[PDB]
Amino acid sequence: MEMEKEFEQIDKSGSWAAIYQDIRHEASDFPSRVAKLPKNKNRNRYRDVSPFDHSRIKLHQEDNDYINASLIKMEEAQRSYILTQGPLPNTVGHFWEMVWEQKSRGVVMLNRVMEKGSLKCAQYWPQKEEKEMIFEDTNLKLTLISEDIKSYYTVRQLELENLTTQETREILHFHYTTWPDFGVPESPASFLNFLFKVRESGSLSPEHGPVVVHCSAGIGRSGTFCLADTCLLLMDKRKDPSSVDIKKVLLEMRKFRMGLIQTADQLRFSYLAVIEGAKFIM
Ligand SMILES: CCC(=O)Nc1nc(C)cs1
Ligand SMILES: CCC(=O)Nc1nc(C)cs1
Ligand SMILES: CCC(=O)Nc1nc(C)cs1
Repeated sequence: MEMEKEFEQIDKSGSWAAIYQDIRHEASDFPSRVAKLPKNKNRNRYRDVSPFDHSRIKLHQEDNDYINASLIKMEEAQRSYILTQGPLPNTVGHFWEMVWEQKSRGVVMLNRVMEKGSLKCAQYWPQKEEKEMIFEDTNLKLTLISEDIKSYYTVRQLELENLTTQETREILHFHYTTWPDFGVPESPASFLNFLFKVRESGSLSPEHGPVVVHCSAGIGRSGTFCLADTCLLLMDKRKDPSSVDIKKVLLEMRKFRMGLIQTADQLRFSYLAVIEGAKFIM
């Protein structure tokens, strides 16, 4: 079926939970043996969210190459994304090592450091120009260059230096700051505006490594971001845009990381975002 009318048909019939459970039942199951090794317990935020072995990002290190991060490679859309958990106190250096080694331009953050009164990720970037951060375990230096605070999101320019080689690179930090503590946003307008700002920066384009996107677990809000982006790109590429099937695209993405889209409300919000976004594109 088309999307917008499939949408009203699920709303009128109140069957979002049943649609979402079907997706959960059909989703791929691949091994995640490296994630479950005992030496990696303090590298995982949640025991039930792990990268598959076949698609995990490897750190260029011989001691321990593990990080909770997955490469989502979308063949028809010609887009790739790295989806990862919010960094932990003992993985902030690994996180920036990955950004460096994978040649990413942008980092997309969809959570606040504290939500619901608890810490959802480490404070992994510097908040003042004159107070830079050094990660001694991976030999990187990170400096805040500029910050632009808007009503729904903040964009930061960061400098990442590889202290071994003295090479430097500019990284863009796109921080969506207004996702509610509970539920999903009422309108997708600010989320779409944010997606378009990431696109306009070059951070999603083939001349760079894959964008790094995270929330707390790296599957819920993060899944919503890449699912909406890929569906809108396919609608621009194909002769028949009504042939884009959001459930099929989501199941393809779940071949590369488990659990993408965590609730039926997140599924409905993803439909809403793609529907509204397709009208603005034209
Ligand atoms: C330094 C040890 C190590 O894992 N080096 C690697 N280089 C590449 C390119 C992959 S792993
Ligand atoms: C303030 C940092 C910032 O917004 N940098 C951007 N560069 C481009 C190219 C778009 S936004
Ligand atoms: C389970 C998610 C869900 O049913 N959301 C809905 N929101 C409206 C407005 C109708 S159904």
